[PDB]
Amino acid sequence: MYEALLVVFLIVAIGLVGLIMLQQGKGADMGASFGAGASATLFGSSGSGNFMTRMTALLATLFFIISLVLG
Amino acid sequence: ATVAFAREARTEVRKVIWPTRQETLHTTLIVAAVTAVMSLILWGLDGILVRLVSFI
Amino acid sequence: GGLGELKRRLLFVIGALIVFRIGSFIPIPGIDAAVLAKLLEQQRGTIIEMFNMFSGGALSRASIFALGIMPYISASIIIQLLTVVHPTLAEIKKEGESGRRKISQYTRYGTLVLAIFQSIGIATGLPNMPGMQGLVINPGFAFYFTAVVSLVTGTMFLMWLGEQITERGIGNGISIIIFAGIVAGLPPAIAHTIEQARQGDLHFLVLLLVAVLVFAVTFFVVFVERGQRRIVVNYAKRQQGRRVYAAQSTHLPLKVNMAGVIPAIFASSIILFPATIASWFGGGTGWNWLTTISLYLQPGQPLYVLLYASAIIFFCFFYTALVFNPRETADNLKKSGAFVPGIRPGEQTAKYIDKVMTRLTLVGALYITFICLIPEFMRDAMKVPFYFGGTSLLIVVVVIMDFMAQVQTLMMSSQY
Repeated sequence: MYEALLVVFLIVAIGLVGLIMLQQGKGADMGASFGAGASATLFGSSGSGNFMTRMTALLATLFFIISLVLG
Repeated sequence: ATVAFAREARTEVRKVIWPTRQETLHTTLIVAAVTAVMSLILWGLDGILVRLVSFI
Repeated sequence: GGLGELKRRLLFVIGALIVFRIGSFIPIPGIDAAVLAKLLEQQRGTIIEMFNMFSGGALSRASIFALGIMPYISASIIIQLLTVVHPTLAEIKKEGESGRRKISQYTRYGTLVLAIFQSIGIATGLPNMPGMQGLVINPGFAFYFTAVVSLVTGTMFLMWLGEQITERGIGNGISIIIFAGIVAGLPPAIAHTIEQARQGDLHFLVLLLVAVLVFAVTFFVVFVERGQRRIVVNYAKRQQGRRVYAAQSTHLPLKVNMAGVIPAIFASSIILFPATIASWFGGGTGWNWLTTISLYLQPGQPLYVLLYASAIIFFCFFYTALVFNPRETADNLKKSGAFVPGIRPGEQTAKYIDKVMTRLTLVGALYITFICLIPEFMRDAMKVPFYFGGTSLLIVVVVIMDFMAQVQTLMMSSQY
């Protein structure tokens, strides 16, 4: 049972890495750059961006549950 | 033997226009306001968070 | 607050801080934070205190973020270093934003690798050194892998939070997260200060003087940051040269600060890096040497204060000189036909701006040095806790001022 949890914990972890690997922040400069940091003039929304957002959020909740069980 | 440029440095400082009193005061009030608000919000947040974990 | 557009962003940021807080209150399985918090009460835990301030207090609780957002900044330092040294990355950087996305990806990947390495070093080295003093879990490969993957997922999710706040909200994610993490420790400090004040352990007058001095430093640095030197130029006559009438800026403003917390965080990482790598060994030869040289640099020691001050000066000067470009300004005045009394347009104008900024940013860095110097001597004399430290105050002030500046900028842009 414990080993089975480690497998699932690994799949979610690696799977989440693959998700953020396909996710890249759109803009001229990175968030580290303080030149702009954000635009309140206009903000667009993508179907693929919102879909992956709901995926990484569900896995984060799942990661939160496992952390409570293992903890 | 290098001539000190500190004299020309302080010369530029004397030419610097300083902001008014009202601007700095109001700005200080804003900073203090944001600080207080964030402080209270985070205090209540981690407070009820601790109270939540303690139940477990 | 009135506008719903900024209200949604505010609720988004605050909510992100809530999620980050809940995630930061979850300790790593198999690790007891009580013995760790008890260990920090000694002098051997004072050296990691400065490193704990940037972790949002999640280091003592042994949360999913061991180093916090620090390895990301350090990764940025390494990326910039390789950019300066290796011309290969420099060529890609000159290929446009398409290469900037590559630098991005390599920066995130570098952050991942650094997260892995640091996770391994920390988790394996310190606890298992005695071993099993602080932790009951046996020094096996299971605990290693678990800690690694956990800290990796934590750092990754933290970076994700940093990207979400930056994208879907105002200001920088790292900035507001670090800010929140720092100001989160202020209320327990104040509460414990008041509770111990009635016990006779702490005088009320001392706390009053501390508060007054804090307000004074606040007002002072606020007065300084908004201070600027304007260059008066009258141009131009003769309206049929297809340049006038302006209907443009009649003066060129020059700011002492950019302003940003980036040089402060970068310098902090640079200075604390040898202190961080030497803090992995508490006993053995590390106690005889590494712990000693770790005591060489301490927030309570004047040497570390001076070194960090010099770091602040260097980083702030370099950053201020890097951000402001006299070339673009001179080209802007050239295309508009601006003629500076005082001058003639060309490379001579760029040398003048550099000459002014050299005498400006210097004394500005001196001011910042003083402001950073005071709270340490105040901490020694008045025995004030470590939450009142100069670095934290500087970070708070810079973050708040810059954020409000961005807000007013967006409000001005949306106006006209």
